[PDB]
Amino acid sequence: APRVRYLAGFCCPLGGLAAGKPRVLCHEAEVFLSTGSELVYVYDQEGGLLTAAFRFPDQVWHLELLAPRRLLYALCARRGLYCLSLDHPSPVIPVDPDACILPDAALCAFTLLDSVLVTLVQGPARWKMQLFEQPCPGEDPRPGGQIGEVELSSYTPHFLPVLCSVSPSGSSGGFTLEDALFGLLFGADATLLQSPVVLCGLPDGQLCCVILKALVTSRSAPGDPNALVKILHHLEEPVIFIGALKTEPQEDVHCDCLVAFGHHGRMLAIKASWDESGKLVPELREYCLPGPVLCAACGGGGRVYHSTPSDLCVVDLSRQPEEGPGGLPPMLCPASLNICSVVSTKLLALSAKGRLMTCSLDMTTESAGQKIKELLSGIGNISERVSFLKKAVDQRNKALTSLNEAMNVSCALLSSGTGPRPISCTTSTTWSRLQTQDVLMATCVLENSSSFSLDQGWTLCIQVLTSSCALDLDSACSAITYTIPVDQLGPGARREVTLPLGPGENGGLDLPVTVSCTLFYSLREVVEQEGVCLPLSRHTVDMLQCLRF
Amino acid sequence: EGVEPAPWAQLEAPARLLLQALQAGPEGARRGLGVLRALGSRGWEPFDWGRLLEALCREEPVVQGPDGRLELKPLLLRLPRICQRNLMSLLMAVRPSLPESGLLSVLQIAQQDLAPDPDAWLRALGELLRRDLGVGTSMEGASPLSERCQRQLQSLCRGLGLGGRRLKSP
Amino acid sequence: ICATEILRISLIALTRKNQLISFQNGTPKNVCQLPFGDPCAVQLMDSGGGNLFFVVSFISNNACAVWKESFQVAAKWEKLSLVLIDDFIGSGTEQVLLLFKDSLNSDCLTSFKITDLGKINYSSENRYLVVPPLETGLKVCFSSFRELRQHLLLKEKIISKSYKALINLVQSEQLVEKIWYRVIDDSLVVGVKTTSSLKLSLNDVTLSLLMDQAHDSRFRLLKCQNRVIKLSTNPFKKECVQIITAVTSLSPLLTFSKFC
Amino acid sequence: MAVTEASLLRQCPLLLPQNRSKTVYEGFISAQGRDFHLRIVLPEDLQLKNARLLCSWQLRTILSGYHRIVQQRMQHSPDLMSFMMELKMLLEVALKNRQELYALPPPPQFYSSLIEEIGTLGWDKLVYADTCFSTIKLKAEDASGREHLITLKLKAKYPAESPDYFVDFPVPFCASWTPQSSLISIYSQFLAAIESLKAFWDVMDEIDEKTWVLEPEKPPRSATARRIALGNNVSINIEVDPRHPTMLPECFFLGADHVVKPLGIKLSRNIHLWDPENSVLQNLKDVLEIDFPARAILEKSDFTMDCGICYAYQLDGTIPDQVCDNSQCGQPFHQICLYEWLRGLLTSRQSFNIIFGECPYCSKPITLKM
Amino acid sequence: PGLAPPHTRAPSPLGPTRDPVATFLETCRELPPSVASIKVSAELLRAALKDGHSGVPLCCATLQWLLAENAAVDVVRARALSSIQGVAPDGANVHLIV
Ligand SMILES: [Zn+2]
Ligand SMILES: [Zn+2]
Repeated sequence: APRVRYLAGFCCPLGGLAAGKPRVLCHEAEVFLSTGSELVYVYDQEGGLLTAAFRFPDQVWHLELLAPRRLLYALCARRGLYCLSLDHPSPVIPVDPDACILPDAALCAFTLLDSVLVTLVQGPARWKMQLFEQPCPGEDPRPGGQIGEVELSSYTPHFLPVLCSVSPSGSSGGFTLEDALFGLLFGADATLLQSPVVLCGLPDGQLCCVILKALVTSRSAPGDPNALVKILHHLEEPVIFIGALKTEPQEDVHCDCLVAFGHHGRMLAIKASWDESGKLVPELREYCLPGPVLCAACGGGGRVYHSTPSDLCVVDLSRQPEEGPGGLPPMLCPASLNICSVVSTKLLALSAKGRLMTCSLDMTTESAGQKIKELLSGIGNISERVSFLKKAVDQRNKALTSLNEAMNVSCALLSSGTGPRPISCTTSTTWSRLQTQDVLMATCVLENSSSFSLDQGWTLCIQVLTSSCALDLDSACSAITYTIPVDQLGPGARREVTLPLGPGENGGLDLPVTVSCTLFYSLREVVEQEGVCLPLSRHTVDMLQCLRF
Repeated sequence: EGVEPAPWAQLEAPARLLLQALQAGPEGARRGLGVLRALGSRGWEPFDWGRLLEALCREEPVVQGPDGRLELKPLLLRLPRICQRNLMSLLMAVRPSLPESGLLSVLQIAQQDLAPDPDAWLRALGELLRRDLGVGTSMEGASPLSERCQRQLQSLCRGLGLGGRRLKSP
Repeated sequence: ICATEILRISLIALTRKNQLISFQNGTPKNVCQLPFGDPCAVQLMDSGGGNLFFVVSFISNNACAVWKESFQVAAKWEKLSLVLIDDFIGSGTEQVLLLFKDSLNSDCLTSFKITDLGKINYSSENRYLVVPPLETGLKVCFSSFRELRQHLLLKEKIISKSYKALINLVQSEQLVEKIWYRVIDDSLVVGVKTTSSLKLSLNDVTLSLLMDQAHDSRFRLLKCQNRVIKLSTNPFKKECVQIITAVTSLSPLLTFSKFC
Repeated sequence: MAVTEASLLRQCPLLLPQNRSKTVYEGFISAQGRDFHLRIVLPEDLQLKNARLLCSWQLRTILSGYHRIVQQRMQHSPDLMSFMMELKMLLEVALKNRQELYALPPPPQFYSSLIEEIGTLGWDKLVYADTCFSTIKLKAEDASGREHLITLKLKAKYPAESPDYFVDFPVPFCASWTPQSSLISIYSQFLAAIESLKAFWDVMDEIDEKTWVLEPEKPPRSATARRIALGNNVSINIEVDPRHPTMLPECFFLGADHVVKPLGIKLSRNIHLWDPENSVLQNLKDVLEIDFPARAILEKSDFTMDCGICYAYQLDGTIPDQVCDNSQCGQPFHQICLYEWLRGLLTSRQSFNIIFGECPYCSKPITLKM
Repeated sequence: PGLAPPHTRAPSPLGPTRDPVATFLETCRELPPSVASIKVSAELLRAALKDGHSGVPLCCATLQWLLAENAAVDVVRARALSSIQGVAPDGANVHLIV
């Protein structure tokens, strides 16, 4: 009946858990969990009590598991890579450094295949993939000696990289693809050697493939990167998820699709076509979903459960090939990051608050009356929000209309027409009288001829620049400037401003004096530094306009 | 390339059958009646005139006249002219069992107010349906006939000795 | 408190005047007002995609819920033995549970009401044909809400795009270091310090001030007198310092306690 | 205005030019209270023969079935302004046609008030309501004890405008709707029409009881004709006027030319004896001076064995021979009629002497060999 | 402004909606037309307005005399208008009939 159960709770900061690091795993009925802290927890899923907890040092950054060997590999952050027997001869248990294997103390990511281990280790500018044995016989859990290294020369540097293993049919915690897609993406060498491949998605957004058989190296035989590491696709943005899906579903599933995911929501899907010229071609689709994606997973039949800061959503690729647009219904669960999906549909997640939970997707007399009442209350509750948002939309429309009028005025004002029609500003000198001395004033008349209304957001800027030619001694007033707001000017209307130009000190006026008007539009006022000016006229006052007969 | 689908493609199957039948010349209206009895006989005894008379006013685009001119035509003016005339004849036949709200939307199209190259037969069957509802007395010289015909008939009746009956009431 | 970045805290508050205020790094955005008095506490509720509420509880045994995205009382309740916020149902979106007074029975968990303020509402003559219509209506209403939010986001995006379009429509090396302002007595002095690129031998420069019309409801022409200031730096190459300054009156501008 | 400098503002306000040279417009276009995303790039010059025009997938799915028209209009249209006018017009048409998928009522007036009004009626009446709550259907009873339905179709604004009322009975139903009126008002009008038309119903029910009615089967309530059977291989069809049912009907005879003639004669001679105070049967029996059979054959009443195109037997020697390979149709045809029909349809395909197509009545595969 | 000589587009003054110190105080802390008239004898006003300069015997010469000090009296002398709608120093409107 209850589609979501809560199993336990963990320590959240303010906001909630950060993403990338938290991880949920499921074996059969145990669930292994990290929240990006020094701890890793094990919950028996029948009654969601913690069997056991494992204190690592320094921030567990990734986990993986071997069911047959009954081991659990983990990656401490600045220390290396631990292994723990789940038998393991208070429920808290500190990890002894005997369990560390390859303490590389710089490894940022890792994965696992049958008898082989693959790491990925940070350095200076060039990051480097390695490849280790992993002892087939049940022995002291050892790494072994490195089969191979490479240097991902393409990468020159919060977001860890991700690795995914991809095996073909015939030859493991990864994905088994189909022969068509495998041969399309990786080629004939991989197809003939039946070689697993390793996909590393990096924070640059590049998604690189490495064939393993090719990655055998030594001090006498160094790995050539440009030969050995190759680059499928360059997402512009960091990588969250790589996966594969059995679209056309019509444990070992032979996938047909290759999925990747950006932080910002660039999904990418690749499929086999064999279309239109008698040749195998790939169908790419770089979709663009909403949200900063936080986590993702893959469920039965072309479904991809992902999460946002808003909600846990879902996408379907199952059906030219696959799909034109991606439309993505929410499932009405909160922002779970760290999602896992087991098939029987019953997925597990860690809420960004901090909860562990198990999302399980799939008349009466007078209670029907109560039902009608509840439904009406619901619709009445939502409508009062829909109203508010409609009004918000009206205001954003009003903003857009005002801005459109602005751009039209601007284009007319910047244009050449042989007559300054749209908005003009004349100046004209007039001698007046203040107490005893005659003053010289300038009337600046602004006129709108055109239809365009200068609604709120525009302002006149007049500036009267005295005599020019910068001197030995910087003067006491190099310029005076006036600004006035223009409000509801409209078409045919006219505003008028008088300014003094004339001697306040010493009885001395120096000519020519140039009075220059401009208009400034502000983007903010209707709702890098942001505004625009536009250059109306420029009058020079000389002696002949200042004589009086 | 130049294949055109039938404009009744997207309609209810029985309406499709009716409009397929009326296409068939002057025996189109009798065939329309046979069709309606052959749906009284079948599982859906009523026929949804109220749905067909919406579809008859629904508009779609066409490009006619010059090479380029977009115009919006309703169905009634877009389906074949003998289907039109045998329709309006069949609406005369089953007028009493029709909704007036739909009919008037139809007759407004048939009137072809402000059009060049009208259909005189459509306009005349419009007038004859209005007169039968009783909302198109119209206080006009709005008759089925042409002014030409009505004048050439005045011209002849003028050459005949008027009768002692009193039918016009001054 | 709500969130923290690097030090910058975003923060709800509430006060003696029956208010509820926001702050984003000391920036009192989006004030509200509360019906009842003597507030005790706020909790927060999520309710789904974006539908953040603030559930506020009072000393007088009553509470309110204000809907973020519009700091507005979406609901009020009375007599409220208790208020709790959690998922009591199993949906994976928070609800609020409201307990009504023990006058009814000598028991606590009777006389309850559970309300997401949306689709979820629980509490303690055929008519069945009507139901699926109403359920479809609820789902259509919810979908329209979820669609309007996205449409509104898109409008804001387009307005931003077109602001930048204006800016590039009219039109790299920093012509100006930085700005500073002082007040002397009843003058504002604003000054800006130039760089090598701006040559006052070749270029008349001015410095205008523009009032935000949001504050300036009226046609006050604002006037400014401009000086240039060259000072030589330890002449006793050798650095000069040209700066450019503007002086205006204050008292015309502190009518609204403030101006920008 | 005339020039595309203010006319463009006034008729597409939410199209903002990004570039200075007005070549890239972007924003929203309005249609029936709905804004659609749109970006319309021109070349360096003012020519639409080649231009880009991208849309949101909402707008593409809504312009499904007109892509060719829009592409043609891009090449044929002189100016951008007129293209936008045409695009708004086209959007309004597309939406008004697909009004099913695109709508949202104002709940505070609508959903509550309709339930209030149905409670004012009484919940024993209502029988059906659609999941969009657009269609509802109500029931009423005659004093004679007959059920009669009334369908209403409601708009986004039910109380503002009139709701479309669909009712079976044959005379045109007139409902004085006010904005103040409601479902009880129209229901009272419906009962008024019922009690008025009582008499017509009585007549047709008496016929359907006491006669082998032949070719309407399970007749509706709109039907005024009733082809009654009498004797053998002769029938009489009878059309009745609702306002004056008991008055004499337009009546005539089908069957054998040697059997029918005396019946027409006897009708002509006795037609003055009709009296509208008795029943139709009680007048017909003493007019035609005979009695009726009550279902002489109730199973093999009649199967119309005619062309199902021309509705005739004996078209030019030919017989109804070509039939449907279907249990539910079994409709005969003629070679000529069915050939002329199938040669039209798009589904049909012709081999050497064979045409495969859809049966007109049931749309199942039917084969014609000339 | 309406009857003025130039008939040129001048903006309307609309005096301040508030005193600025009053605005300060409000912000920091958060109808029929009135009429008056007089009457006077026509004989008095005639004998006082003698030297009848021009215009209608009464109401127009009366208004000229009421505005004899105003600068825009020549305009009313020409147009011979017995009524006007002036503004004020404080932006308010005032209409004066005789
Ligand atoms: Zn035939
Ligand atoms: Zn058939």
